[PDB]
Order: sequence, then C-alpha cells, then structure tokens
Amino acid sequence: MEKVREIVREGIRVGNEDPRRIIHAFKVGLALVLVSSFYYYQPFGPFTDYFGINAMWAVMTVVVVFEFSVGATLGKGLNRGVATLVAGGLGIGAHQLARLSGATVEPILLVMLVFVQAALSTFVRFFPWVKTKFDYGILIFILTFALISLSGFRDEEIMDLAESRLSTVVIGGVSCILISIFVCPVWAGQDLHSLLASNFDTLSHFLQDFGDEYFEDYKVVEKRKKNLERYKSVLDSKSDEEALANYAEWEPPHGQFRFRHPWKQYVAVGALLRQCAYRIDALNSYINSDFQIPVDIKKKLETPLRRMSSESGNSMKEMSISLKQMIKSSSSDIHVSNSQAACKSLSTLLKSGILNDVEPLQMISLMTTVSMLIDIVNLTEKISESVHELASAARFKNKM
Amino acid sequence: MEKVREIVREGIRVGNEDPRRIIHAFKVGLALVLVSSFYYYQPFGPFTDYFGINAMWAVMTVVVVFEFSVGATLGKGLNRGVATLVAGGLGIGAHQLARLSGATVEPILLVMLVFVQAALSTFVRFFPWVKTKFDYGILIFILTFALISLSGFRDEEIMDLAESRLSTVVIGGVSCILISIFVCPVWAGQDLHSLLASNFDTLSHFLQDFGDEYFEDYKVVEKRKKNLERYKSVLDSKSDEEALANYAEWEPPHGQFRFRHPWKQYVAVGALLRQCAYRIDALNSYINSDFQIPVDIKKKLETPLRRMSSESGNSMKEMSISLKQMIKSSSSDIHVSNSQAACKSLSTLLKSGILNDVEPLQMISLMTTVSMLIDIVNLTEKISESVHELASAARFKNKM
Repeated sequence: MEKVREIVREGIRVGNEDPRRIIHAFKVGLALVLVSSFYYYQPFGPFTDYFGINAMWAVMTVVVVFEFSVGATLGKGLNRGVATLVAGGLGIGAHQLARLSGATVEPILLVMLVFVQAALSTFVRFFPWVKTKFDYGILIFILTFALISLSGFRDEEIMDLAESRLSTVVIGGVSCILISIFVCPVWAGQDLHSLLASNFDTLSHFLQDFGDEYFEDYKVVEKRKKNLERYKSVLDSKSDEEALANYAEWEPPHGQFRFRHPWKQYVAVGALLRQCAYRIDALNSYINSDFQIPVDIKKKLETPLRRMSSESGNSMKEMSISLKQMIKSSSSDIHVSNSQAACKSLSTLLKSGILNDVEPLQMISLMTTVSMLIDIVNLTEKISESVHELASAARFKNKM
Repeated sequence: MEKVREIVREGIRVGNEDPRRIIHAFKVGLALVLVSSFYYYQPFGPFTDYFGINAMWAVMTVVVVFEFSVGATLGKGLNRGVATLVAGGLGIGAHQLARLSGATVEPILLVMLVFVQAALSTFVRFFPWVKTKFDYGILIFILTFALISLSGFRDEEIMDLAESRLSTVVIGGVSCILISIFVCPVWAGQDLHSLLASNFDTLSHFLQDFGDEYFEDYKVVEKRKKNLERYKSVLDSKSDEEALANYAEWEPPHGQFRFRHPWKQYVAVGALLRQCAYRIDALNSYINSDFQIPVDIKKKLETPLRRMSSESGNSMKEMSISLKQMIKSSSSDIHVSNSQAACKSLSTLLKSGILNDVEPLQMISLMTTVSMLIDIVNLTEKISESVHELASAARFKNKM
C-alpha cells in the first residue's frame, strides 16, 4: 500500500488540479467503443475487408490520433489523413513501375525507391518550419509509403490495400475529431487566454506585496515561496505558450474567438511579460539578500516608490481583468499615467539631493531598486499599449 | 523555381549548419532496406507468417522508432518493446476470460475491459514522472492491448497474433538500435557537453566585449546583433537542455562518459548560467538605452570595472575550455580570486566618495551597472565551484 498510497496521493493531486483530464480520459474510451461498434455492426454497407484488419487499423488510428486539446487532435488527424493519401498515390505508382521493370529486379528497385524517399523525408524533418507544424505528417509519409510498397504482397492486392488503409484512417480520425469537438471540448486558444491572464495576475500580486514588504519562523518560508514561485512560474512558461500557440492555429472559429485571430500577438506579449519577470526576479533577489539596508533610508524614499509600485500593479490587474473576460476597457490609461507622473516626481525628488547622508554601499542597493522599478514602469507602458493594440485588432466587446 | 529557390536556400542552410542530419537521413533508409532484406530472404528460419504482415509491421516499427540521438532511439525502442510484451500478456489473458464468459456476451466484456484499461492508462499519462520518461510506453500499452483484443479475430488466431507482433517489434527495434549505435553515432550526452560549452563561450565573449564597449551606420546594427543574440541564445535554451538530459539518461557508457554519470548536474549548471544571462541581459539593455551617461563619469570608474569584467570573462573561458575537452584544471582559482580582490578594491574606491560631483540620475545608471557586475562576480564564483564539484564527481582527466 505504501507505494500505492504514494501513487494515490499523486493521482488525486493531478485530479483535483484539473477535472478535464478525467473527462478526457473518458472521452478516449467513448471514441474507441464508438469506432469498434461501427465496425462490428455495419450500419449500411459492408466494405471489402479483404485482409481482415479494418478494425485493427481503425482502433490504432483512434488511439494514436486522440490528444488533449481540440487543435491537437485536429492537427494529428489532418496530418495523418493527407499524409496517408499522398503516400498511397506514390506507393501505387512506384509498385506499378516495379512491375514494369522485371521479375527478379522488382525487389531491388522497390528497395531503391523506398531508400530514396525515406532518406529525403527524414532529412526534411530537420527544417524549422516542418518541425513546428508537420513533423507527424512527414512521419506518416515515410510510414505509409514503406508500408504499402515494401510489404510482401502480390501485385494485385495493392489496389485494395491503399483504399483499405486510407478509408480506415479517414473514418477513425473523423470519429476522434467529432467526439472531441462535440462532447465536452477542450480548446487550446481558451487555455492560452487563461494562461496569459494567470501571468498578469501573478505579476500584479507581486507588485502589491512588494509595495508592502520592502519596508518591514517557518512562516517566513511560506511567504518566501509565496513570493518566489508565484513569479517564477512566468519564467518557465515559454515553451507552454509556444505549444498552445501551435495547437491553437488549427482550431475552428468557436464562440468568441473569430476566424482570423492573432495568436502570434499572444506569444509576443508573452515575451514582454517574460522581461518584466526578469526585472521582478532581480527585485526579489534583493528582498532575500544578506547585506540589508537600514530601514530609515528606504523610508526616506518610500512615497514615490509606493505610488509607482502600486499603480503599475493596478495597471497589470486592469489588463488581466479586461482580458480574462474578453471585455474592452480603458482604465489602464489613467492607471499608467499616474505612474508616469510618479516617475517624474521621483526624478524631481532625487534632484533635491536628499541622499547626501548615506554610505555609498547602501547607495548601491537603493539605486539598484530604484532603477529596477523605473524599468518596470516603462515595460508596463509598452505592454499596456501592445495589449491595447491586440484587443483592438481582434474585435473585443466594446460594451464595457 | 521561386518557391523552389526559397526552399533550396533554406535546405542548404539547415544542411551546412550540421551534416550529421544528412548522415542520419541516410541511416534511416539503410535500416529500412536492411529490415526488408531480412524479411525477403529468410536467413535461417521462416516464421509462421500466418497473417502475411510481418514485413508491414517490421517496417512500421523501424520508421516509428528511429530518432536523431542514440538515446532517443534506444528509448523509443525499449519502450515499444516492453510495452508490447506486457500488453500482449494482458490481451491474451483477457480474451481467454471473454471466451470463458459466453457466446453473445463476449464482445460486451471485451468492450468493458478495453474501456477500463484504456481509460486508466490515459489518466496515468498525465503524471509528471511518466510524462518525462515513458509517455510512449503507456501509449503503446493502450495501443497493443486494444489491438490484440478488439480485433475481430477468432479465439484461436490470438495465440499467434501476439507472438507475431511481439517478435516483429523486437527484430525491427534491434535493427534500428544496432544501426544507430554502430554506423556513425549521434550521442546525446556529447551534444549536451558541447551545448554547455557553447553557453560558457558566449558569456565570455560578451564579458570581454563589454569591458571594451561600455567606454566608447548599419555596422552598429551588426554589432547590436553580435551582442544581443549571442547571449539571448542562453535564455531560450532551457527546454533543449532538459530534453537532451532525458535522452542522455538512456545511453550506454561509451568512450569517455562512464556509466554512472551526473546529468542532473548539467541541468543545474544550466540554471545557474541562465541567471548569469539574466544579469547580462540587464547590462545589455542599458548599453542600448536612450538616457546616456557622459563618458567622463564612467571613466572615473573604468579601472576596477575593467578588472572585474575581464577577469570574470577569463574565468568563464577557463571553465569552457576545461569542459569542452573533458580535461581537469585549476586556472579558475586564480582567475576568480583576482576578481574578488578587484571587488574589494572597488568597494574601497567607493569609500573615497569620489562620486560627489555627479547628478543623481547618472548615479542611478552608474550604480545599476556596478550592482549588476558585482552580482555577476558572485554568481561566477558559485558556478566555478559547482562545475569544479561536477568534474571531480565524474572522474575527469587529471593529466592537465
């Protein structure tokens, strides 16, 4: 049980994190049973079934194609479909050519043609473009060509083999797509939105908590995690955005995400958020440092830093709220202009030379924090306007 | 041609970048032909071949298993093997149970058992551990179980189906592994080393070029790229290290990488390098800023910054050189101790209060750069000792 206790604790962890994993776990079985039921009771027309494997290949297709998102299954399905089709055309042709050649030189030319096309496709699988969109496609290309040709089958049982494999791929993939679209869908574009909104939320949290904390047993450790991992989640979430983007470019236009939709913008805004998290990471590194500033000097500058920090955090919150609800807004304008005014005020206060009573090491630490905050304000401005452009160029809801 | 000109330019780009992609492109075809040649001319013993698909499944295995690295193919091959074996045991058993049940309630219990095991395995495919090591394994588990059972085959043609699919998977995978190991190998551990060494190299370059540049039409843009992307390559190279690590934990102990080898250390050193690149990124952001410091004040502090920058860069170069050749060294010691001395010297020079002639905005910029450099020195110390521990705990060549 002790290993079983371990596994059930981790299983229920993954469970309560997200129930859609459970619903999808059932969707797979539902699609499998649906397909096998189609092939047991022929609904209207019994096919050739010349080899007796139609059911085997339909189930192999369904297991291999079905993925989590809706775009993912749509992509694996479309790739598998078109790839098997074209590879079938070429396989039929090449085997006809081989029959044309001779009787003892048939296998040798079959070998030659398989070698050439397999080598060339494998080398195409190292491009960047194909690697991001259609690696499974080129895989099935190689697979199906060598499947059709190099099979030790007579010259007459190929005109049927291709149609068998092709029709099976079609019907299996279509079952997977329809189940995934119309049972309890899991769209990737929506997940990308909520991921973006989670990033913005976490940053706003840190900014407020910083405006509180920079001027103050095991609970220290709880708060340490409450600061560290909260933002660090943004730093290690670049491949996930990049993946949800590739999947989301396949989806069909559902409820609120119209057809021509700008995902590349979502990844660009991702990059900007990543830079803001770099800066925040430096700030946090100072919060948990060893050389520590006397509180009085930081209190000498509490005020403008307070405004800048709090107002940047409010602006991030406004962007998150306006995005997670796909609603259009303009509160970011005032909540960023206030921070600009606070920045110029801070510059003027620095012009007063009030810092002429401090040892320069403390000057190192304090001026570092000042610079980090200033850079964050500027980046928040750019993010604000970029997100504003994104929303406008996507037809968000101007109802407010 | 114009699209073809486009594609040939990109093809030759990917080509000249790395020729091992071409050699591997040929390795795939060589393995395919080898397998089909085995199944055409039975070398010693003709199998049952009761269904006429042994060649089809052998080629499907070879195309699907073969990957770039050596660890990758070894992993996909081992997963496919053990998974098909265990799934075969269960499929045989369950179909016997179904025969035990009845005659018209056979398909229903078959359905039930497939549903249960498929659903459970799909839900196991959401763990973290299984997701990093054996996702293909659980995939083939589901695949082969439903393949064996839900196939519309009589109760007597299963004792042969399992052995057919299993022996085919074995022989195909073994051909792929042997070709990939003994033709012109592409190890993943070696790639991880050279990736690490490339990271260290790029950082050293930036440090030297910074010690030159911080105190100075289209050529500005060439140098801008020569600074930006050089280090930015380290920032977006976390998933690649993480992937080469998973692949490298499968490889067999070849020439210089002994059996028990510490890859997790290579990823940890990766994380530390990533932090150093964060700092460097802030430095570069200041280099390309708009508000610009008058040169004279920076010249007031050129000297200790010069030593610190140059010596950290030299220390990084020493680590890279000692690692890329798997040779052991101790030049890092002196080349880091010199930087420590320079840091204390800089602190003392700051104690002279020489900075009492500067407007505090310039103080913001200058103290920011000072702090970045100091933090980089400290991180370089930690990286130095961590890499030193790594080398020692891996038995590097103490010949110098």
